[PDB]
Amino acid sequence: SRIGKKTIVIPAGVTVTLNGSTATVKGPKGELVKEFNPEITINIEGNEINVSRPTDNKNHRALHGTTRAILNNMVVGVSEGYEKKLELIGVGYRAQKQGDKLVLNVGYSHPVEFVAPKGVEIEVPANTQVIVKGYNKEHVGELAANIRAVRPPEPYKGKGIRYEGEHVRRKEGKTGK
Amino acid sequence: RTTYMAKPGEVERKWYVIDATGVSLGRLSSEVASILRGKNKPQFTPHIDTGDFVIIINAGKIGLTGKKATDKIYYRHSQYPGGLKSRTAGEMRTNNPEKLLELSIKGMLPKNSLGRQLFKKLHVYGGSEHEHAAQKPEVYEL
Amino acid sequence: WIARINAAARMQDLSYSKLMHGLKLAGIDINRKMLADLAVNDIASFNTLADSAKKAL
Amino acid sequence: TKGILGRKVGMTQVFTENGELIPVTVIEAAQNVVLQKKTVETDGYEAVQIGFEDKRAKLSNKPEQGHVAKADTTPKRFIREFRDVNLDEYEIGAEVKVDVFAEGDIIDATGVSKGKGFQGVIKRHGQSRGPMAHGSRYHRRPGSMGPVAPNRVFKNKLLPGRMGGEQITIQNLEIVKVDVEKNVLLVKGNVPGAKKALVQIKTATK
Amino acid sequence: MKVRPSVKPMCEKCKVIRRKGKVMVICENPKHKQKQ
RNA sequence: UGGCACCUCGAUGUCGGCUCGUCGCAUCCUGGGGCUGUAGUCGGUCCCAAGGGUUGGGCUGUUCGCCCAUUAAAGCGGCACG
RNA sequence: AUAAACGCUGAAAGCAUCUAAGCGUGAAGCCCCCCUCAAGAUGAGAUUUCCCAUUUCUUCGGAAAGUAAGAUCCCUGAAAG
Ligand SMILES: [Mg+2]
Ligand SMILES: [Mg+2]
Ligand SMILES: [Mg+2]
Ligand SMILES: [Mg+2]
Ligand SMILES: [Mg+2]
Ligand SMILES: [Mg+2]
Ligand SMILES: [Mg+2]
Ligand SMILES: [Mg+2]
Ligand SMILES: [Zn+2]
Repeated sequence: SRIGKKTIVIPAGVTVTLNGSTATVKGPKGELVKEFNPEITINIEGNEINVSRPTDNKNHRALHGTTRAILNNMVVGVSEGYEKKLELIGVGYRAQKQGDKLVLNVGYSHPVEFVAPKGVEIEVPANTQVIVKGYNKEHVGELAANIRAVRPPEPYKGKGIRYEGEHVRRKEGKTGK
Repeated sequence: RTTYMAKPGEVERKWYVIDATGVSLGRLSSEVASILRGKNKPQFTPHIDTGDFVIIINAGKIGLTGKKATDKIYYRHSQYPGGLKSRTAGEMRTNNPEKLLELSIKGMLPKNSLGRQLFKKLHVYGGSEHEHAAQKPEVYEL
Repeated sequence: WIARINAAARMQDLSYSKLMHGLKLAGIDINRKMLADLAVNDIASFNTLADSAKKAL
Repeated sequence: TKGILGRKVGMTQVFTENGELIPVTVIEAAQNVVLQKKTVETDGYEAVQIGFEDKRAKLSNKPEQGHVAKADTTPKRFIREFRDVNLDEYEIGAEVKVDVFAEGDIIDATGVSKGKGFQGVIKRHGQSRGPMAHGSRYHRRPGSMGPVAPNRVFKNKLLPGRMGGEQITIQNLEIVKVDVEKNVLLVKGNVPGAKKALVQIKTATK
Repeated sequence: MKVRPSVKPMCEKCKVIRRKGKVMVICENPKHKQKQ
């Protein structure tokens, strides 16, 4: 595992501690705690974290790599944070918010309501632009996916809710003549 | 001619506590059934009950290997047309560990009056405490 | 008889099969009936014979 | 969630404010008293026990007098338990009146149905009868008992037997009128049982 | 989706993967989605 | 549809209907989904799914079938052709 | 809580990947919610209340003979049969 061997440089202001297999990370933006399997081990010093691999067989290699990746994302999210962006395409498609509640008018007979969970926030720069922010990769990704699943893009006009980094496969409504 | 046969109530029966943490269901079941039958004593008599009493604690932490938690099934029939019911081993371990242990132990005891008598000497608890401190049970290692 | 001898020998850190093989190796010709009788009634002589078999192995 | 016990008096009709005409059942519910409260730390579950109708001292025995003497009341003909209630109400020895219900409430009515004796399949189970002519000799009989292969007949093959006298619950009945002075409750519709039968009136569970 | 015993690529962008113990083909063309 | 002749010839009642059903799923309707020669409407095909439901007549001993009028739909098979 | 399915995070395989560790949506179906039976559930459960420690024989075991609380025989019946 090239990933598993890489070093984690701890930024200033964030602290990492180990309670057995459990790991806790604190910093300016929040606190994370997570459990890993005991077969992998972690060293601790002032500003480097190294996860080591006792064995060279398959599952052990995969677990080494994923443990390093999870630690990296956890520390980065505590330190700088994470965000995702969403666009709305279509006539009458509108995004708004009332307090801590996102209201979407996406062509149904009723508006669609969203409330963010703890640690995650929703921001609306414009009526057709949504931003999900938080210090946890999984939760930000899950909430953005849940929002996008309300009205995914469609291939005949492009209407719907999509990421900026999406390429929609486009089709033609009438062909042959 | 001259061979020893034990009489009812003659051989003194003991109380044991066995911890079920991390042991496979079948391995523990085999040992416990052998203890209940009375096959660890030289006074074993096939038509007399000479075994001991067994308490099992932490039955919620019995082990299942492979995909037995989701793929092993227990069935019941009520004797009504179409009345078959199905239940997986893992969610019994979550909900009724005592039933799981009792079914496994019962399957490997003799099928007669004496076997039904021996089934009554087994007590199973899903937590770590039992109600039989007055019987002064003793720790037994598999 | 075999089941009773097995139970008696397991308390001496043996099996029935190992004990019987050892008693064969030592030239001892006591049959199952006498061994089980001795196990139930006179366990000290049973332990003596088990030590003899154990040394034979 | 409220509850009360009563006797079925009869069956009649009333005219509503609009001039409508609806059928009602009359329930008379005098002399209800709280007798006991069951709590989790003593019984395993929470309930309130209610006694309904006064009866003569000749018709009771020492255990009954002992049980009702804790609530300072005379022996009762009927006693039932109500669950899913609030035990912070219901003082021991208190009275329960038809005031607990108001016009427009929706209730559940529990009773024991009228008794029919030994009955056949087409009345007991709503079976279909055979031809009455065209040479037939098959009129009010149960039908085939089953196929040949099992060498036996299955369970739930419906046959004649005793018909009525079962516990029945009817849901979502409306209260039309409450008369406190007469201790009378008027319920739209009908309830199980014959006249003078015991009826439980409870708040609807759905 | 096409459910067949004979899952194999249909163009040069099809890719053969395994998920949950099943062999399958993913592609940009949705007509090429196959599961065994 | 056949082949064989293994139980039953000191008897294992044989078609259709009626009464009463129960089970399988290779699903007729209803529920969830992928692909479409999927713009919409109306459809096609495949995957999951057996919880419930699945019509009254004319002709013929008929099973089947044709026809009339409906229905969300008028499934196919096993049980000594139950 | 799941099926088919759609995803997030993510390595093995510095990328990519719905999968391997870990998460989320998701069916008239499963387990509940609703109605009825149910402790002979010989594993015979729980709560409240009532009566009490009598007299003869026995060699202990135990036996019998008057009762208490409570029920029945018998009789008038139906809302039951
Ligand atoms: Mg089994
Ligand atoms: Mg009657
Ligand atoms: Mg009658
Ligand atoms: Mg006639
Ligand atoms: Mg003959
Ligand atoms: Mg006709
Ligand atoms: Mg129609
Ligand atoms: Mg057939
Ligand atoms: Zn392709």
